[PDB]
Amino acid sequence: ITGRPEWIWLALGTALMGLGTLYFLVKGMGVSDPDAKKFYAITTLVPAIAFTMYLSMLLGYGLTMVPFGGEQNPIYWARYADWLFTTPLLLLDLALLVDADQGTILALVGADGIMIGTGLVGALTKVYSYRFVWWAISTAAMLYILYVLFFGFTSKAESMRPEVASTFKVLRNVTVVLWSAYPVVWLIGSEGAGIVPLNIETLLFMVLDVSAKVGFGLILLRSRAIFGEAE
Amino acid sequence: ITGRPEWIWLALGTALMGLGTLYFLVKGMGVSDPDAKKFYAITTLVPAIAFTMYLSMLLGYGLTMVPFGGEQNPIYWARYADWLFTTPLLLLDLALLVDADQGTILALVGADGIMIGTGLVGALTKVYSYRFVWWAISTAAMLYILYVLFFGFTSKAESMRPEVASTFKVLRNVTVVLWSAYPVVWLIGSEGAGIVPLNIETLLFMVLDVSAKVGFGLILLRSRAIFGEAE
Amino acid sequence: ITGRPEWIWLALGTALMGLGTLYFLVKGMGVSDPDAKKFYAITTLVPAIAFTMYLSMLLGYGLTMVPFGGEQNPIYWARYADWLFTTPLLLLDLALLVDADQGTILALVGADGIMIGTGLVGALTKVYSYRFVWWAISTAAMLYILYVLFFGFTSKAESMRPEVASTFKVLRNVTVVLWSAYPVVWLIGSEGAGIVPLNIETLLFMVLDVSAKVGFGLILLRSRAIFGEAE
Ligand SMILES: CC(C)CCC[C@@H](C)CCC[C@@H](C)CCC[C@@H](C)CCOC[C@@H](CO)OCC[C@H](C)CCC[C@H](C)CCC[C@H](C)CCCC(C)C
Ligand SMILES: CC(C)CCC[C@@H](C)CCC[C@@H](C)CCC[C@@H](C)CCOC[C@@H](CO)OCC[C@H](C)CCC[C@H](C)CCC[C@H](C)CCCC(C)C
Ligand SMILES: CC(C)CCC[C@@H](C)CCC[C@@H](C)CCC[C@@H](C)CCOC[C@@H](CO)OCC[C@H](C)CCC[C@H](C)CCC[C@H](C)CCCC(C)C
Ligand SMILES: *C/C=C(C)/C=C/C=C(C)/C=C/C1=C(C)CCCC1(C)C
Ligand SMILES: *C/C=C(C)/C=C/C=C(C)/C=C/C1=C(C)CCCC1(C)C
Ligand SMILES: *C/C=C(C)/C=C/C=C(C)/C=C/C1=C(C)CCCC1(C)C
Ligand SMILES: CCCCCCCCCCCCCCC
Ligand SMILES: CCCCCCCCCCCCCCC
Ligand SMILES: CCCCCCCCCCCCCCC
Ligand SMILES: CCCCCCCCCCCCCC
Ligand SMILES: CCCCCCCCCCCCCC
Ligand SMILES: CCCCCCCCCCCCCC
Ligand SMILES: CCCCCCCCCCCCC
Ligand SMILES: CCCCCCCCCCCCC
Ligand SMILES: CCCCCCCCCCCCC
Ligand SMILES: CCCCCCCCCCC
Ligand SMILES: CCCCCCCCCCC
Ligand SMILES: CCCCCCCCCCC
Ligand SMILES: CCCCCCCCCCC
Ligand SMILES: CCCCCCCCCC
Ligand SMILES: CCCCCCCCCC
Ligand SMILES: CCCCCCCCCC
Ligand SMILES: CCCCCCCCC
Ligand SMILES: CCCCCCCCC
Ligand SMILES: CCCCCCCCC
Ligand SMILES: CCCCCCCC
Ligand SMILES: CCCCCCCC
Ligand SMILES: CCCCCCCC
Ligand SMILES: CCCCCCCC
Ligand SMILES: CCCCCCCC
Ligand SMILES: CCCCCCCC
Ligand SMILES: CCCCCCCC
Ligand SMILES: CCCCCCCC
Ligand SMILES: CCCCCCCC
Repeated sequence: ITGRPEWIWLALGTALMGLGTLYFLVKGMGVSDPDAKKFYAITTLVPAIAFTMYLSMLLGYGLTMVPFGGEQNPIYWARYADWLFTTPLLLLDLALLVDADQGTILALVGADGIMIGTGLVGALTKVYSYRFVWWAISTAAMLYILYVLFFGFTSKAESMRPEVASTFKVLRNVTVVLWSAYPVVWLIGSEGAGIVPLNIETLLFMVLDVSAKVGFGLILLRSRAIFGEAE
Repeated sequence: ITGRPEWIWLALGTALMGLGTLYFLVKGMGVSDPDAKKFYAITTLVPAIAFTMYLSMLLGYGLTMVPFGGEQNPIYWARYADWLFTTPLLLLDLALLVDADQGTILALVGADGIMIGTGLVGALTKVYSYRFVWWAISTAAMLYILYVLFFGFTSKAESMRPEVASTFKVLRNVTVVLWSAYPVVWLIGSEGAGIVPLNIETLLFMVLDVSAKVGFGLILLRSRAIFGEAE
Repeated sequence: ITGRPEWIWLALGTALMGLGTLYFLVKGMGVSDPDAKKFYAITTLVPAIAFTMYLSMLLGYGLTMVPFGGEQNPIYWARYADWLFTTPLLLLDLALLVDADQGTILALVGADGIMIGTGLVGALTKVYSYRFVWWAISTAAMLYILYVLFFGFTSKAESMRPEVASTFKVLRNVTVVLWSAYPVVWLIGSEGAGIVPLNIETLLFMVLDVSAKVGFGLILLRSRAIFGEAE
C-alpha cells in the first residue's frame, strides 16, 4: 500500500468519509419527520459509497494501468464508480429541496450519467488525442447541469419557503464552484496532459470530494429546510 | 478509423443522433408544462445516449474481439450499453402516454432489462451453439413486452384522451415493427449465423436505431398528447 | 458442463427458478387490482433474473478464476449480478407491504447495494487477508438492513391491516433467517476460508436462493395482503 506516494491522501480520504458517514448516521437517529428522513438517507449514503471506493483505491483494487503516450499510466477507475452513484444523489438533494418537477430531475440525472460515463470512457481510452474528445463531451454535460441549477432551480427556490431558498442558494453556490474544479484537475492531471503529478492530483480530488460530500452534507443537515413546516 | 468498412455507417449514425439530440434540446426550450417536460426529458436523453455510444464505436472503444467458430469475431458491445438505457426510456415514453400503473411499468422495464442483458451475454458467449440459447431467452422477453404493449396498453389508451389514444397507437405500431427487426438482424448477422456481413449489419442497425429513436421522437414531440389538457 | 461436480446443483437451481417464474407468471394473469399487480411484477421478476444467472453459471459464462492463496480459485461472479437486482426487489416487496416512507426505502436499497457491491469486490480481491475486510463491511451493511426490518418496519406493520401485519411478520422472519446464512456460507466456502468445498457450497446457496425467492414468493402471493381493501 505504502509503495504508492499518493497512499497518504487515499488513507486520509477513507478516514474522513468513514467519519462523515458515522456522524450523519448518528445524527439522523433522532429523526421521524418523513421529509427529513429523505434528506438524511440521501446524504448519509453519499459518503458511505465514497468510503468504500476510497478504500478500494487504498488497497489497490480500484486502480488499473492504461497504455497511452507510450507509457503504462496508473488510472484510478474507482472514482467513476463512486461518482456514478454519488453525483446523482447530490443532485437529488438539491432537486428535492426546491420540489423540482419530475422531468427536470430526469434531465439532471440523465445528463449527470452522461457526464460520468463519458469521463470514464475518456479515462480508459488508449488513443491519447481521443481522451480529450470525451473530456469535452463530459464537460458539455456538466455545463448543462450547471445551467439548470441556475436558470431552472434558483427561480424555483424563490417561490418556496425562505429557509429552503436560502439553504438552496448556499448549496447551489458550493456545488457550482466545487464541481467545476473536477474537469480542470482531470485535464492537467495524470488522466489528461500530465502536468500535475498523480500524488498532487490525488490530494486535490480528496479535498474536493470531502468538501463536496461531507462539507455539503454538514450545511444541508443543519438546516431547518429539510423539515416539513410543522407546528 | 477508416480501416473498418463499416465506419461510414457508424459516422452517419453518430451525426444523425447528434443532430437529433440538438433538435430536441432546442425544441424543448420553450416548454413550461410539467407533463410535456417529462416527455422532452425522456425523449432528448435517448439520442444523446445513443450519440455517445455510436461515437465510442466509431473511435473503436466500443468494439471487442470474441473467439467463436475458430475465429476472432468483431463484436460491438457498446450497442448493449446504449440499449440498456435507451430501450427502457422508450418504453417509459409509451407507458406515461397511457398513464400505465406502476406494476405494469416495472414489468416492462424488468423484462426489457432481461432482454438486453441476455442479448449481451449471447453476444459475448464463446460456445457457438449457446449463443442461440441466449438469443431465444432474449426473444421471449421481447415477446412479453410486445404482448403487454398490445393487450395491456392499447385498451388502456382507448379510455384516455383521443389525442393520446391516436398518438399511442401510431407509436405502438412503429415500436412493434422496428423492434421486431433487431433479433432478426442479430441472428443473421455477425453475432449469429454470419450470413450478412458486418458492414451491412451495421447499416441495418443504424437505420433501425435512427428510426426507433429520432423517428419515434419526431412523432411524439409534435403531438399535443404530451401536454396536459389546459385552457 | 458436467466437468464440474457442482453442475448438478446449478442445473437444479436453474430448473426450480424457471418453474417458479412460470408459476408466478401464470398465477398473475388473472389480476387487475393495481396494488396486487405491483407485488406480482416485483415477485415474478426475482426468479426470472435468478433463472438467467443460474443458467449462465451452468453454461460456464458466469465463472471466473481468481488468484489467491497461490491457487486459481473458481469464483462464480454471476451470483452478485443476480443479487444486485433481486435483493433490492425482495426488500421492495417488504417495504411496499408496510407502506414504508421513501427515505426508508432509499436507505434500504442503498445499504443493500453497498452490501452486494462490497461482497463482489471481496470475491474478486487477490490479496487474501483483504477479502475478509470487504466481507466485514458487507456484513455491517447487512446488519443495518436487518435492524431496519425489525426496528423501523415491524412497528409500522402493526398500525396497518391485520392481514398485512401478519404476512409482513412471517416474511420478515423468513428473510432475516435466510439472509443471515449467506455471509456464513461465503466465509467458510471457496470465497473465504475454503473449509467447505465448492460443490457443497453451491448446494447450500441453491437451497437458500430457492427458499428466499420462490419460497418467499409463494407465501406473499397467496396472501390477501397484496390486494387493496375492496368490497
Ligand atoms: C439514464 C442515465 C443512466 C444514462 C447513462 C449515460 C451513459 C449511457 C453514458 C455512457 C455509459 C457507458 C460509457 C458505460 C461504459 C462502461 C464501460 C466503460 C465498462 C468498462 O468496459 C470498457 C472496456 C474496457 O475499457 O471493456 C472491454 C470490453 C468488454 C467485453 C465490455 C463488455 C461489457 C460492457 C461494459 C457491458 C455494458 C454494460 C453497461 C455499460 C453498464 C453501465 C456501467 C456504468 C459505467 C454506466
Ligand atoms: C430490473 C432489471 C434491471 C433486471 C436486470 C436483468 C438482468 C439480470 C439480466 C442479466 C444482466 C447480466 C447478464 C449482466 C452481465 C454483465 C456482464 C456481461 C458484464 C461483462 O462481464 C462478462 C465477463 C466477460 O464476458 O466478465 C469477465 C468476468 C469478470 C470478472 C466479471 C465480474 C464483474 C461482473 C460483471 C459484475 C456484475 C455487475 C452487474 C452485472 C452489473 C449489470 C451490468 C448491466 C449489463 C446489467
Ligand atoms: C445506490 C446504490 C446503488 C449504491 C451502490 C453501492 C456501490 C457503490 C457499492 C460498490 C459498487 C462497486 C464496488 C462496483 C464495482 C464493480 C466492479 C467489481 C466491476 C468489475 O471490475 C473490477 C476489476 C476487476 O476485478 O475491473 C478491472 C478494471 C476495469 C478497467 C474496470 C473499469 C470499469 C469499471 C467497473 C466501471 C465502474 C462502473 C460501475 C462500478 C458500475 C456498477 C456495477 C455494479 C456492480 C454496482
Ligand atoms: C463527490 C464527487 C463529486 C461531486 C464529483 C464530481 C465530478 C465531476 C463534476 C466530474 C466532471 C468531469 C468532467 C466534467 C469532464 C472530465 C472528467 C470528469 C469526470 C472529471
Ligand atoms: C434504440 C435501440 C433500440 C430500440 C433497440 C432495440 C433492440 C432490441 C429490441 C433487441 C432485441 C434482441 C433480441 C430480442 C434477441 C437478440 C438480441 C437482441 C438484443 C438484438
Ligand atoms: C436471492 C438471493 C438472496 C436473497 C441473497 C442474499 C445475499 C446476501 C444477504 C449476501 C450477503 C453477503 C454478506 C453479508 C457478506 C459476504 C458476502 C455476501 C455478499 C454473501
Ligand atoms: C482548480 C485547481 C487546479 C490548480 C492546481 C494547482 C496545483 C499546484 C501544485 C503545483 C504543481 C506541481 C508541479 C510540480 C510537480
Ligand atoms: C429485417 C431485415 C433482415 C433482412 C436483411 C436483408 C439484407 C439483404 C442484403 C444482402 C445480403 C448480403 C449477402 C451478400 C454479402
Ligand atoms: C449456515 C450453514 C453453514 C453450515 C454448513 C454445514 C455444511 C456441512 C457439510 C459438511 C462439510 C464438508 C466438509 C468435508 C468435505
Ligand atoms: C447510472 C446510475 C443512475 C442511478 C443513480 C441513483 C440515483 C437515482 C436517483 C433517482 C432520482 C429519481 C428520478 C425520478
Ligand atoms: C438496468 C438499467 C435499468 C434502468 C434504466 C433507466 C430507466 C428506468 C425508468 C424507470 C421507470 C420508473 C419505474 C417506476
Ligand atoms: C444497483 C441497482 C439498484 C437498483 C435495483 C433495482 C431495484 C430498485 C427499486 C427502487 C425502489 C424505489 C425507490 C424509491
Ligand atoms: C453556462 C451555465 C452558467 C453557469 C455555469 C458556469 C460555468 C463554469 C465553467 C466551469 C469550468 C469547466 C471547465
Ligand atoms: C405475441 C404478442 C403479439 C404481438 C407481438 C408480435 C410478435 C412479432 C414477432 C417478432 C419476431 C421476432 C423474431
Ligand atoms: C442487529 C439487528 C438485530 C437483528 C439482526 C440479527 C443479526 C443476525 C446476525 C446474522 C449473522 C451474520 C454473520
Ligand atoms: C493530443 C491533443 C490533441 C488535441 C485534442 C483536443 C480536442 C478537444 C476537443 C474540444 C472540442
Ligand atoms: C450542450 C450544452 C448545452 C448548454 C446550454 C444549454 C442549452 C439550453 C438548454 C435549455 C434547457
Ligand atoms: C450451432 C447451432 C445449434 C442450434 C442451437 C439452436 C438453439 C435455439 C434454441 C431455441 C429453443
Ligand atoms: C488471513 C486472514 C487475516 C485476518 C483478517 C480478518 C479481518 C476481519 C476484519 C473484521 C473487523
Ligand atoms: C473510523 C476510522 C476509519 C478509518 C479507516 C480507514 C483509515 C485507513 C487507515 C490506514
Ligand atoms: C453536429 C454534427 C455532429 C457530427 C459529429 C460526428 C460525425 C463524425 C464525423 C467524422
Ligand atoms: C421448464 C424447465 C426448465 C429447465 C431448463 C434448465 C434445466 C437444465 C437442464 C440441463
Ligand atoms: C465548502 C466548504 C464547506 C464547509 C463545511 C462547514 C460546515 C459547518 C456547518
Ligand atoms: C418510422 C419512421 C418515422 C418517420 C419520422 C417522420 C417524422 C415526421 C413527423
Ligand atoms: C422458507 C420456506 C418457505 C416455504 C414455502 C412454502 C410455501 C407454501 C405456501
Ligand atoms: C462520530 C460519532 C458522532 C457522535 C455524536 C455526535 C452528536 C450527534
Ligand atoms: C452566499 C453563499 C456563498 C457560498 C460560497 C461558498 C464558496 C465555496
Ligand atoms: C461560479 C464560479 C465558478 C468558479 C470555478 C472555479 C474552478 C476552479
Ligand atoms: C439543430 C438546431 C435546430 C434549430 C431550431 C429548429 C426549430 C426549433
Ligand atoms: C396507423 C399507424 C401506422 C403506423 C405504421 C408505421 C410502420 C413503420
Ligand atoms: C406487427 C408486424 C411486425 C413486423 C415484423 C417485421 C420484422 C422485420
Ligand atoms: C407451471 C404452470 C402452472 C400451471 C397453473 C397453476 C395454477 C395457476
Ligand atoms: C411466525 C413466523 C415464523 C416463520 C419462521 C420461518 C423460519 C424459516
Ligand atoms: C433471527 C435468527 C437468525 C438465525 C441465523 C441463522 C444463520 C444460519
